[PDB]
Amino acid sequence: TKWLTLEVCREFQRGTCSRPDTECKFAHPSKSCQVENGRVIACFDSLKGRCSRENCKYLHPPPHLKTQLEINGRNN
Ligand SMILES: [Zn+2]
Ligand SMILES: [Zn+2]
Repeated sequence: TKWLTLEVCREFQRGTCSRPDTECKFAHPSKSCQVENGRVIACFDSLKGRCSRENCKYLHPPPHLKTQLEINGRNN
């Protein structure tokens, strides 16, 4: 679903964002992530902390982006 999609950090994605993952407002994909230009898809199962993949294809977000996905997934 589109539930899970996040705007990627245009700076990170070109090697130049100097913000902790946990203080930047956009996603920083572990370099194995499926990024559809601008958008990564968040890990449904990681949210419930229930992911178990070593190298994931769907981003495991930091806290703030996780609650921002909880908010987004309360909006029917
Ligand atoms: Zn950034
Ligand atoms: Zn995962």
